[PDB]
This record gives sequence, structure tokens and C-alpha cells, in this order.
Amino acid sequence: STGVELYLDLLKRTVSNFIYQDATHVAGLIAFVEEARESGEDYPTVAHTMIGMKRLNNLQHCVESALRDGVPGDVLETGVWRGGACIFARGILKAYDVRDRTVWVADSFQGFPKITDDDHPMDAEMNLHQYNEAVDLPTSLATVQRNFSRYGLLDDQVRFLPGWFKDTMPTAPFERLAVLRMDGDSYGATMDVLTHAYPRLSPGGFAIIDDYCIPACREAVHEYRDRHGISDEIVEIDRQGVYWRRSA
Amino acid sequence: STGVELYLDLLKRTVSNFIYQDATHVAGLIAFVEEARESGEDYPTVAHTMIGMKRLNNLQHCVESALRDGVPGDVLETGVWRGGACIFARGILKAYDVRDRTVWVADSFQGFPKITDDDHPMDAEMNLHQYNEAVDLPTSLATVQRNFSRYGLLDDQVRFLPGWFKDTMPTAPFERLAVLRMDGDSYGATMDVLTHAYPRLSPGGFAIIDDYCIPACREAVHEYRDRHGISDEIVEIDRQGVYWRRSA
Ligand SMILES: Nc1ncnc2c1ncn2[C@@H]1O[C@H](CSCC[C@H](N)C(=O)O)[C@@H](O)[C@H]1O
Ligand SMILES: Nc1ncnc2c1ncn2[C@@H]1O[C@H](CSCC[C@H](N)C(=O)O)[C@@H](O)[C@H]1O
Ligand SMILES: [Mg+2]
Ligand SMILES: [Mg+2]
Repeated sequence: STGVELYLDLLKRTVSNFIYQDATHVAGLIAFVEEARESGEDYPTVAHTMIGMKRLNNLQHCVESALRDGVPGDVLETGVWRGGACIFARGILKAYDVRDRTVWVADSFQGFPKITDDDHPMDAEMNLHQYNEAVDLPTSLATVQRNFSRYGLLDDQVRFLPGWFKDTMPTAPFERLAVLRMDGDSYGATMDVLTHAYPRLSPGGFAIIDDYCIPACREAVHEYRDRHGISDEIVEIDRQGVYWRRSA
Repeated sequence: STGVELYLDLLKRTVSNFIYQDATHVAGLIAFVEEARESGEDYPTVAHTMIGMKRLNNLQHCVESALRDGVPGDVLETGVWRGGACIFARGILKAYDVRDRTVWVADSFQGFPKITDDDHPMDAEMNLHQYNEAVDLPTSLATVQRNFSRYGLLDDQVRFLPGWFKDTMPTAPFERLAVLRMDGDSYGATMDVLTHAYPRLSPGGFAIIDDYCIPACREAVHEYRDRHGISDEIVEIDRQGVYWRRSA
């Protein structure tokens, strides 16, 4: 109805490529299937995000909620792949003409880390690194930037954090977050980012776990929530993502 | 950038698929080339229009001009292929929340006509029918409708005119046009539509010839303009399209 609604709606359909409905890579529990892209259950060969429409909608709800309710801070995604969700997020801010917040785009830009003997047992058991070729996960900072540019959204309110989260997170140059989107799939990535980034999540802000259904990740989420006495309700989004809103 | 500007801009980039940059069919004067899609010089394997960005921009200018300047009537495209330009056109109306105008989508829905002995010599010399398989031109009404749906724009303000223009135009159910977009490539298609549709083009409205560079088409345009004493300035868009604005 409003121009904002149309843009954002179109942007969602575009980053997920509902428009042209590109094939999926063959991997894990897996030709374009509408119910699969709606819920983010597939591995797109061309689309700029894999999170699907329910998680895009969630992301929109979180950012919009924040802006409306005056929650201060930036938006950060840890694990961006081709950048779609961050593109969308920069889109949301452009739509409401916000020039005081930034979208932080954090990634190895090389896919999943090789497993070390440091790594948590579960992260070792699933070796997400092996699925990198199969799902075209290694995606360079340059490629990601190009994609932003294609939507007309690459600019000084998009900043990049190339590197592993353990290295890039503790000392990253943002002061406060309104939305923290975790999409690392592993215990390590999730723990790395909750540990070093969650403290900067403004009260009122939102924490999103993209793959709560993965046990390694779920473990980290609870270990972290236990440790800090966090009891904010965990709300499901689709078949794998959840989020909570931080109270004081 | 207001929400409207973003939406329309994104829509243009989307129907022309600047976002994902699909391959071109190999034909005529012909891998994605940016300068070619900008000007509508290639034959997209996936994109929803082949007219490129300059002609989309032209289309936008014509529709916006009309709305602003109170020019009454609908929009009609004769020759829509996969529907992109009509999709965009329906988009424009949605963006400004217009519910009193319709987008008319006219086509064989089977590609170019087989050549008969009726046909104009030039249309016979060309036999545009032969390029149908090569450029995936035959596109069913159903397929086109699906595409509209994918942008969330298939609704009761989009009406279809399946058939050859000879048959569909003279008796088509629209009373007045604000924009008439002719994209048939041939003398026949152009003449068919100028003859039977142009008289309903409101004064102030716009007539767009997509293929003025094709001699058969150019012939029809002049023959028609001379016959009716039309001297409205012919303005070039890119390497092949032109348009004029109708005065009284
Ligand atoms: N320890 C770590 N540090 C930094 N980046 C990591 C990491 N572990 C995984 N990643 C990255 O996280 C991403 C996982 S997929 C992320 C999908 C994305 N949110 C979307 O919208 O489609 C990959 O880009 C991968 O390179
Ligand atoms: N005499 C005629 N009557 C009806 N349709 C015709 C016709 N001659 C050609 N066509 C149709 O006109 C189209 C030419 S291609 C048009 C491209 C389209 N405007 C875009 O935006 O990409 C083809 O789809 C073909 O099916
Ligand atoms: Mg994930
Ligand atoms: Mg043409």
C-alpha cells in the first residue's frame, strides 16, 4: 500500500529471488520449491540470501520495532553469505531515511572455518566446513559489495568486518546494537558473537538465532543464557530460526 | 529517496534483472553485458522484459507525466513477451495508489505470426516468426500471469488481450489511453495498433514505438503519421526506441 511497504516487500522477494525462482544446490535435507524458499529451507544457486521469507519478515519486524520504539544502535549480522539479509537491512534504513545507524556485515568471507582441536565436539561432529563448495558458501568481500551496489545500497552506512568472529568481534568498532543477527550455524560462531557482541545489544534490542534447530548452536545459546541469567522469551520464527527481545 | 523512488527503481532493476544478470540468448547481433541490458539490446534467458533500462525509464516518464498532468486513460502495451514492462507499469500505478486505471496486456501469447501472402513485403523479408524458438518468444498467457503474481501485482487492474492485434484491437474493451506502447517489431503489428488503438490515446498521452530502427516499423509509423497529419516531435530514447506526445 505505502511506497515503503512496496519497496520492502519487493526487496524481500528480490533478495530471496521469489521473482525468478532460482534452483537450489543439492545438500543436507535436499529445483525451486515455493514452501522451501518461504521458510529458508533451501540453498539457492543464485539468490542473495538463504534465510527465506519468514526470517526476512522477522528481520524487518526487529528493525522496524527498534526504530519505532527509539531503541538505539546499529544492526549487525554475523554470517552474511552473499549479503541479502544485510542488503535488505540497509534497505529498511534507506526506506525510512535513517542516516544515523549502520549495517555491519561480518564474515570470514571464506565460508566455514576448518575444524581445530579447540572446536566444541558438536562443531567437530558436523564439520560445516565440508559443505562450503557444495553450497557456494565462500563469498568474497568484493562479491558481497558488488551485490549491495546492484540494489543501489552500497554506501558509507554499510561497514564490513572481514575475519573470524573470535578475531573481529571483541574489538569491532560499533558502540551499540539494536539488532544482532547470528547466522554462524556452529557452537563456536554463536558463542563467539554472544560473548563479544551481545553486551552491546541495547535494552529493547533483538537477538536472532538463525539456526536454533542445529544442536551445537542451541547448546551455545543456553550455555550463554544460563551464564548471564537471561530469561527473555525465545520466540520461534519458522522451522529453525528464533529470536528474543532483550529487557534490562 | 522516498519509498516510491526506491520501489520503482528496484522494480526496474528487477524486471530487467540487473540484480542477478542472467545470460542472453544467442541471436541476431549477439553472456551478460551491462551496457546491453542498459539499452535493451540483448535477449534475456530469464529476465521478464527485453526492453532494457532506458526504455523502462521512458515508460516511467510517460506514465508519471500522465498522472501528474491529469491525462485520462489506461496504459496498453501491444507485445509484452514475459510481461516485464506491463508489470512495471502496473507497479507504477500501485506506487501512486491509483485504482481508476488499468494496464492492458496485449499479445498473441504465441510469439510472432507465421507469414501470409497478406503480409507487407518487409514483414515477409524478415520473417520474425523464425526467431521464436531461438529467443523463447512464445510465452503463454498463464506464464505471464504467474510473473505478475510473483511481484504481487496480478489483480483486477491488469486485463489481458490474447490474440493477434488485427483481431483483438478494433473491438478491445478500453475507452481511453494515456500511454500506448507499441512493441510488435513489424509493419503489421505497428499498423494494426496505430490504426485501431491510437485514436483512443487521450490528448496529452504518449505513443511509444519500441522498434523504430526496424525499417518495416518505421515505414508504418510514417505512413500512419502522414495519413493523419500528425506532426508531434519524434523523440529518441536509445538505439531503437522513440516516442511522441500527442497534442490535440
Ligand atoms: N567463526 C566464523 N567467523 C566469521 N564468519 C563465519 C564463521 N563461521 C561461519 N561464518 C560465515 O557465516 C556465513 C553462514 S550462512 C549466512 C547466511 C546469510 N545470513 C543469508 O542471509 O543468506 C558464511 O558466510 C560463513 O563464511
Ligand atoms: N501481430 C501480432 N499480434 C499480437 N501479438 C504479436 C504480434 N506480433 C508479435 N506479437 C508478440 O509481440 C511480442 C514482441 S516482443 C515484446 C517485448 C516486451 N515488450 C518486453 O518488455 O520485453 C512477442 O511477445 C509476440 O508474441
Ligand atoms: Mg543459518
Ligand atoms: Mg521490440
